Amino acid sequence: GPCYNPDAEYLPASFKGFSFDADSSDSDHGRNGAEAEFVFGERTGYADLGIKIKSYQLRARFQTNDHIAQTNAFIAVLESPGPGLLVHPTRGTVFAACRSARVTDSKVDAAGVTYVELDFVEANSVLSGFG
Amino acid sequence: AEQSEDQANSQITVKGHRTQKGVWGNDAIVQPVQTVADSWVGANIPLTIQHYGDATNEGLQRRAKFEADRRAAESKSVSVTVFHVWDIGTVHYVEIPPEGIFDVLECVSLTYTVDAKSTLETKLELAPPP
Repeated sequence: GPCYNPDAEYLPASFKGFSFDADSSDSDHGRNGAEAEFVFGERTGYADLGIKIKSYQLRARFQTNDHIAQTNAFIAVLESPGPGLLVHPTRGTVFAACRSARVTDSKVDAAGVTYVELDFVEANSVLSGFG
Repeated sequence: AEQSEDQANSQITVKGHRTQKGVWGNDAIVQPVQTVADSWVGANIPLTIQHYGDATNEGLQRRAKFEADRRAAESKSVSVTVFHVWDIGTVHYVEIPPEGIFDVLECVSLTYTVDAKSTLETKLELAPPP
C-alpha cells in the first residue's frame, strides 16, 4: 500500500524474553505423505501421513556502539537449556528451540554491525512416558 | 563364473550295512562297499560318504553318483543376469569366450526381479559342462 506503516504491522521479535530486531522471517510449513507408483500402470496413489514439522529462520542485526555486549548476551540466552517462547514477527508467538546461530562479524570490512543467522524449530513437550 | 577346487573329490567310497531279510554276518557287515571316481578333478582327493539304508551295490554306486553330481554341479557356478523376463531345468548353449565357456549348461535357479524404476531382470544359476 501507499501508507503501509511497516513497524506497526510486524511484531517486535524476541526469543525467551530477550528482545531483538529482526531483518528477515521465513517458514517451512508442509505436509508429508507417500507416493505410490504401481508398476505398468497409468495411475498414481497418495496417502497423507501427518503434519510436517515447522521451522523458522530469522536474521538479527546489532548496530549500536554496544553491539558486542548485546551479541554476547544474545549468545548466552540462545544457549540456555530447553525450548523457549519465540515471537516471530509475522507468525506471532510460538514455542521454538534454537538449532543454529551463526554470528558474522568483520572488522576492517564492516565494523560496528553484527549479523546473526538464527534457525528455530517448533518444539512441544510430550510428557515423559509416551502419552 | 566360478569353478573352484575346494568342493571336488576324486574317489567317493560308499560303505554301509545290508538291511535285507535273513542276510547277516559277512554278507551284511563286510562286503557292501563301492568306489566311484570322477576322472576330471585331478590328484587324490578321497572321501567316504556312508550309506543309511539297504546297502546294495547299485544303492552304493547310486548314492555315490548322486553326490558326484552335486559336487560336480557346485564346481562350476555361472550366475548370469539377463534383461527382460522357463528354465528350472532347461539346458542352454552359453558362449563366454573370455572365460572359455563354449558349452551346454543346465539352469539350476531362476530369479525374476522388478521394481518400477530400473529393473526387469532375470538371474540364472547354471550347471557345469563336465
